[PDB]
Amino acid sequence: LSPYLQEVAKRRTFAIISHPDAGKTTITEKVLLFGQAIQTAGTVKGRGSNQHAKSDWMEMEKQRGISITTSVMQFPYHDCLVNLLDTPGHEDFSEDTYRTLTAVDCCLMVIDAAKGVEDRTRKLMEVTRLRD
Amino acid sequence: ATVNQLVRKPRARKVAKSNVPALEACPQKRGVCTRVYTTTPKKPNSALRKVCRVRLTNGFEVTSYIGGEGHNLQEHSVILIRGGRVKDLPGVRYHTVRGALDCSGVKDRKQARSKYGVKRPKA
Amino acid sequence: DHMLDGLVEWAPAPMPRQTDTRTVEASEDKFTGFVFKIQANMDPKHRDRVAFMRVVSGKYEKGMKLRQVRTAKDVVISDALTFMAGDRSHVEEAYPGDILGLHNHGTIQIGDTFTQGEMMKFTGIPNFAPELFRRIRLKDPLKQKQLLKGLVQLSEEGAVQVFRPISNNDLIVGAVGVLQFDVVVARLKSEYNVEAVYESVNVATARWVECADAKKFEEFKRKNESQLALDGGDNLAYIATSMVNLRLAQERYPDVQFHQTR
Amino acid sequence: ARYLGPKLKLSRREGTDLFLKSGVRAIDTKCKIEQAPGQHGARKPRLSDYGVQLREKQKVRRIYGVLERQFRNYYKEAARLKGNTGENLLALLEGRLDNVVYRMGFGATRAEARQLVSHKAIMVNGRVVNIASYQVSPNDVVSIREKAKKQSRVKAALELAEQREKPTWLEVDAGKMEGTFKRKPERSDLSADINEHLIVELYSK
Amino acid sequence: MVTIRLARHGAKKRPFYQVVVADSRNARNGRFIERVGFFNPIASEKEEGTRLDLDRIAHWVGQGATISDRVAALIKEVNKAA
Amino acid sequence: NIKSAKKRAIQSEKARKHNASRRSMMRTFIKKVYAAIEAGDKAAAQKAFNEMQPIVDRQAAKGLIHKNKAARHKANLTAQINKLA
RNA sequence: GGUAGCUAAUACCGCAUAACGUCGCAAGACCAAAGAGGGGGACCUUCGGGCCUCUUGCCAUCGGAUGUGCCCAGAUGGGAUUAGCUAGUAGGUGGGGUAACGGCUCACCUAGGCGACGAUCCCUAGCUGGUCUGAGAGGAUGACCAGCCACACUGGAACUGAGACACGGUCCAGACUCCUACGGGAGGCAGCAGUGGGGAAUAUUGCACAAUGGGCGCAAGCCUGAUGCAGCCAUGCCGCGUGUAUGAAGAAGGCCUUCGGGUUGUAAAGUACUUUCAGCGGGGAGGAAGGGAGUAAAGUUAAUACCUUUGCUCAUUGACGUUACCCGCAGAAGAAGCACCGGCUAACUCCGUGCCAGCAGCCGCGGUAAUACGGAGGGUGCAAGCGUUAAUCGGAAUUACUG
Repeated sequence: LSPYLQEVAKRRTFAIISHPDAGKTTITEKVLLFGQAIQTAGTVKGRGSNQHAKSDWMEMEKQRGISITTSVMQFPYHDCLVNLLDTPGHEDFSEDTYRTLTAVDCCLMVIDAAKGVEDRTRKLMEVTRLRD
Repeated sequence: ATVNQLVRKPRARKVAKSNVPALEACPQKRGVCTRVYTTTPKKPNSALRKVCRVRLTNGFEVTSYIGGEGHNLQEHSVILIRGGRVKDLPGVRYHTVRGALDCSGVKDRKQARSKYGVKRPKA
Repeated sequence: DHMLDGLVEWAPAPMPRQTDTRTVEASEDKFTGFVFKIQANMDPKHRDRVAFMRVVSGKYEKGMKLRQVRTAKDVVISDALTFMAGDRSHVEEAYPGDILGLHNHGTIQIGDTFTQGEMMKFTGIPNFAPELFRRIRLKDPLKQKQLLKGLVQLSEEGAVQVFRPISNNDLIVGAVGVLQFDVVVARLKSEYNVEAVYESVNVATARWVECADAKKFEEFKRKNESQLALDGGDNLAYIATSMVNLRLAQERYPDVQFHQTR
Repeated sequence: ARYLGPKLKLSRREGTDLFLKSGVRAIDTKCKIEQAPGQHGARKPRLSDYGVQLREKQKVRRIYGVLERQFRNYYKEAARLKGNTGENLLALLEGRLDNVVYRMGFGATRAEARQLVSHKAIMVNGRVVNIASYQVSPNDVVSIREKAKKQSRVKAALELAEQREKPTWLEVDAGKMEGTFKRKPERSDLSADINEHLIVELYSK
Repeated sequence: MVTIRLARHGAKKRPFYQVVVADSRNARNGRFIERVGFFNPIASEKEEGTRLDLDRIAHWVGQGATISDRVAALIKEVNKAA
Repeated sequence: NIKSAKKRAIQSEKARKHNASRRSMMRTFIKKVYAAIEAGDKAAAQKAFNEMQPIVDRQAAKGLIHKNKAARHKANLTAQINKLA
């Protein structure tokens, strides 16, 4: 329990994947208020929940349409220090997501319960089993 | 004439006038190129000289010659003008550099390619 | 919050990454990161690029000296980013499992392994090849760098990559999947006030970017040069019309790949 | 930064022998010399006051292997130098180490007298001289590199050498391979088809 | 504080200082009063290597003037009267 | 501005205040001697002048009314005080 | 940050003490300051250290040197399609002021003061050393380097201090921008590197204080994008190399020919030969002087202590650095282009072409056999460059003082 192996063991670095328009980016914004990084919160496209609070979709065009490339996050939850990724949904668009998986030790898949399992959901599991 | 006179109203030099005043008296200039026309030269000669009216960067708009047989230029484009007049077409006091910015060098030219901008074709 | 409780409770501490040398334990000391991404760098006052590194083992500390295994050149670190949510932050010192940012100047690529000395490279990282189309020919009737500069700055990133033939103009871009739109959009966001549109271009390949022994290459860089291109990063590439004209090209032979390398 | 091509093609334009293809059989000929420096050599070049003035130096350069960008300065040099700038330019042109080499027969042509002064195979009062442009003062003694002394070449050179006009301001040897710069060449002990003024003028315009 | 020091008037790698009386504050090669010798850190075992108007240096020290510590290493590495 | 020597600011303020009064005492005293003149009290004049004579010399040696400045004050004072009294 | 309270010093402040000082003709007035270290025999006293002492430090008066003020004259752009300009304006007197003279300020008083040798007013502009050009007289210019000046977001102001009206200080106003829990806050790269912007176009978010020099410090030492190196770019000036020899009635090929041949052409081949410079390998100057540890010096002193000094002993100090340089290894291997050929201007033809296409610095080329167009052959001139455009002086005795 030296100050080194302690810092190491209390860390946890993960993905967040799914099929386009599932909930990545939203569940992420919410994970951020459970980490005291965002004192309020928002939505997406800065939409239905008002206030110029969208957010944390880096870029710009993202806020015009809907999501582009992996934003990365570090915050403290409970006894841990989480490193959070935000993987883009779209066939042509990424790439990147795949390379991003290379930085995660584990992974969380969001599923639209109104849609079930969609196309890039199935394709993402294949990519996942590559690294068990 | 007289010293006293020269002493008084002293001799005054007569400044020179740059035949090419598309400002700054600088190497060359970038220009938007307003139109791409062709005209006829003075009495002795008779061709269909190619020219373009270019909106320089400094605001002056000016007509320039397109040296070489054929060019890619048209409507918009963005040539870069040089200097040297075109004693055959008056008003044409500038030459657009070939193979610079939006301008394509003369296709196939093999002699004195430094001008007309072209690269050594398979030595 | 449950799924988070579940996250904290069950999910792995930093894991071992494989290399062509050994199983690299997270527990080890001696810093060992590996990049993995050079994010779509806008970015508020710089080209930055800031390569995103994973940190497999060892503790990073601000003034430490590291070794870029690939280029085999030892590099001292000072400005090493810590990303507080899509936002640069200064800067601290890191432990395995975190994500660190650097500063790409044609020195970093994708899968560039950094150690404290151990010459070895992480067997991971995908890096696949683009399809194509394009010819951004720009409204804004030029400039010309900002467009190009924009393109030779979105290209040391992993998504796309440009292609500029030996005719100065004729700019080709290729080509993640088909979202050639972020390009247009980053052509009037990020830090370039260009506009830009498209066309169709007689290019199937992709291409594939070659080099090996001398003289022979200079005979190659000549014969099929028509036809030959050069990239942002100052090398190399061909650009073909179809598959048959791709095969015959390589078939000129026998000098090297294939090569994509992003 | 040297010729590197049809060297006779040159001496044919100068209508004289520039000591180029010296080697074995000295005293040129055998190549068409004269009647065809090109594709119209047959012609009668009724040249201008310019011609018989540029061709003069265009010669002097070649009769030494020196170039323009540099020749000029030699002239500029001679100019500052008191006395007939004409003979002076010569004094400096002859004073070239690449020249003192060849001139002391330590090498066939003034061309073959370079590949070595260049490839460190000579020297002065010590220090091996790498630049085929060193300016040899008085007394300054050379000496083929004690190293690659007498080799499958330089030997065959000294042969025709000492059987040539033979200088007057150098005290060469033979097996000891190491001449000396006894004194700076006066005007009387050197010349031929070479005019001073005729060149000292071209640089006055 | 009129300190006698050296200015680097050499050339890439081959320096060539110069002892000079100058108002302590000025730049290295900045304004000064009067060159008073030099210093050649090359020379190579031959004839020269340094020169100093020793009987002038004293005139300054006389009106109070601190000497560099690298300037002092010269005032003696070359003796005083022998 | 984030530069350690900013304590040179608060360090100055201190002396600014200090001097201010010192100096403010300086004149206020000199004045009393002028008041006597615009009145004609040669007695109170030489008086205020003496209770100032040293008070001016002091803040001088301290360094606020530096050298000469001192002389002048007493000088053109001792001159007017008798010139018409 | 706010209020209360305690605490030290070379912080601050009296008193004392005073000349060679300030005020005053003189008599006499009145002015100052800090201590802190390394030691060390007496004696040792309230044995804290008093004291002896060297060592740095403080006060005061007069000086040295440097640095800065300030004043006068001459000179230092263009414009009269700028001819009149000025009231603190010009001088006086007298208070105040300044470090100092001074309209600096104020009061009073004379009424002046500058100007066609060009004031005033516009436009432009950092000045000199010098730089480029020229035979020179001159013309042009003032990047790099050094002297002087000025500014440091815009405008204004003072404070502190020897010195600032203060690039990385402060106060105010202005414009802009950044943080905020919304009440209030913060900042200015014309320091280095860097991004945006503009442009025909101008460099790496590098290394080290090792050397020279600066600030503090008794010293060691700390700080130092000053400096010294490095990284990028043929932008340039000076080098240098891409091979040196030898070689036939003179290859094939190309190109011209009245076909008899000429020419690229010794050019290539072939034959010998050298390997600088690169690439690979080794060995390795100089930029280092110094400081840091001990022994001695009528060195002073009460002292072999402590301090300095000078010899001497050992250990040791560089970024550049896989240095500069030197020796092999291999092998001509790895390294030539650009402009030009009617004339000025060195340098020729064929073909195509047809006043079309196009050339052009000026004259001037092209309407069928064009050395001036495009290509080919050939030739000419420059060479890591060559050309073009741009700009300056020259030629321009084409503002002519020389002329």
